[PDB]
Amino acid sequence: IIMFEDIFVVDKLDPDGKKFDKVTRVEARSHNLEMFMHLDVNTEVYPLAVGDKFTLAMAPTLNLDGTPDTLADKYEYIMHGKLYKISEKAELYVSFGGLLMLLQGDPAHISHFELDQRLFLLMRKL
Amino acid sequence: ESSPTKVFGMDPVTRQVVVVDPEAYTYDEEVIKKAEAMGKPGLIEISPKDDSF
Amino acid sequence: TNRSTVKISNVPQTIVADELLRFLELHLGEDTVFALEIPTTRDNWKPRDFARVQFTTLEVKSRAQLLSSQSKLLFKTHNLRLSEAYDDIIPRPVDPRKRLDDIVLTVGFPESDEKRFCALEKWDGVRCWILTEKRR
Repeated sequence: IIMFEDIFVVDKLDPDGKKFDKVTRVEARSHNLEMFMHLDVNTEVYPLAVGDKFTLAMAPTLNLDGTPDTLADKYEYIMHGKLYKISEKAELYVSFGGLLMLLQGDPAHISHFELDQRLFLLMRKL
Repeated sequence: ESSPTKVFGMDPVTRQVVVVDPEAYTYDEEVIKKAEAMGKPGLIEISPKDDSF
Repeated sequence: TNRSTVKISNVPQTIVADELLRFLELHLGEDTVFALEIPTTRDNWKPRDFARVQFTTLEVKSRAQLLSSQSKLLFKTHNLRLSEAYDDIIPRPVDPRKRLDDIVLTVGFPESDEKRFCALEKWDGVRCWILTEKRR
């Protein structure tokens, strides 16, 4: 059910602030696959410091064996969004209700993603 | 001294702050702002209680 | 590790050098900061986003780097990031032993064939610095 799943390590933060009361964009580089990622995260509700390691997963649906549109107990930062731009080292542009995500990796790693589809974002900081 | 009202107290025997009369906080974000200015973001956390009035 | 100056990535635009010096002396040891310079785009009223700080001892620099790597430096809701600098603010050796103060300097030449030396002009209370990195 999970299409893409890899361990990511953050590198730097765009605001580099603790109590800025603003959405923070993170830059995390994948291990092994070595895929650069941009993601907007809220630090106040989901703290994330530099050097931390977190896992990331993407699934079309949260149900088991079909039923598109029970993985909630495993992860803790589930999001929902759609992929609108796929043109690039291919990269993906997924917006989770205005929160842009840029997953830049290799053309072979990202091959089973269609245009204008709904996908989730499963995250856990170990 | 940053709190507009007498909601926090100082204990001389322990040299630490204590909470006295918590009902007079008036939800004035002054102590939290002072803590943020001093450099401690998670020093004091105050949140309203939904089921108590 | 060759030098002692550390370049801070991001600092607030509203701060002054004195505030940053006080913050560094509070977090690190007392009076462990030698030189602190904040570049300004204008003459005296528009500082830049970064600053360069020179430490007295390499141990202080290593401790500051360790603190920065753990994101333990928070000055006015800004996370200070430490990176290596290109050139020192002041060409001063890190080792206090190489610094010689109040010594006698004289010039001359091997005037005689034997083990004799001639003094032309003698200076007192001169400062001698040995720069191994700069080879001078």
